[PDB]
Amino acid sequence: MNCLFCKIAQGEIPATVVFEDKNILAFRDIRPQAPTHLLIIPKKHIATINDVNDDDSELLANILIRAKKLAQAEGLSEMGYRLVFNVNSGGGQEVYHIHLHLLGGRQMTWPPG
Amino acid sequence: NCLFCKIAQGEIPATVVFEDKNILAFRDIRPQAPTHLLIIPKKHIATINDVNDDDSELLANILIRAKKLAQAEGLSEMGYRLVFNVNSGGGQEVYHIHLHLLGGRQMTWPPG
Ligand SMILES: [Cl-]
Ligand SMILES: [Cl-]
Ligand SMILES: [Cl-]
Ligand SMILES: [Cl-]
Ligand SMILES: [Zn+2]
Ligand SMILES: [Zn+2]
Repeated sequence: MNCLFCKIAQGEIPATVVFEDKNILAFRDIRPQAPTHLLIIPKKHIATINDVNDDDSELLANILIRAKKLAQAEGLSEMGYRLVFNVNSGGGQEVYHIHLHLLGGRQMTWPPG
Repeated sequence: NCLFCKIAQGEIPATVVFEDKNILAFRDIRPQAPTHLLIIPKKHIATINDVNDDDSELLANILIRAKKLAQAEGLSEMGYRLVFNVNSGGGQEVYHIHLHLLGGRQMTWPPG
């Protein structure tokens, strides 16, 4: 209830949508941590990676595949980019709807937080 | 000439934590967190930029295996972070795809 990303996926909160298909939505993170910072989400509400079982694992892989296609469309792939899933508070997750971060447009450094 | 192919096939030793016909997971020798695992396909794919839709089964296997390794390591609730570096600007140095699993401390923002 009151999931921010479900609200975005339902058109109830403004966002810059860069990709949509029947299952997946991608949009800009409002607090970008790199010159381009995108989020790729399932439209289905799944709280954390720990809640992805075998029946949602193809969807999760397809989020990753869409992120790599989107990185090309957005001009990030030639220089390079980083993909991040955060899981729970110790992993940095704040919104409890799974999201893949796509960060690029500068050199990404090590460690990754 | 691929370091991770050699590890996958047993030609170079590693601290292996999981192996099946498709995947190998091992401890990073320069760990950036108390838990720092690398999960690789045995199949050689050079970079995430080369992924195709026929990789969905293997990529799902890698991601689910990461979830399961996080559980066995004690990180499911404490929290953890999964990272792919893609090409030089993403921090990739070895051109065989590898998923980083990091946890056992607070992971911070930005993620590098
Ligand atoms: Cl796209
Ligand atoms: Cl085996
Ligand atoms: Cl597989
Ligand atoms: Cl395991
Ligand atoms: Zn949601
Ligand atoms: Zn290889």
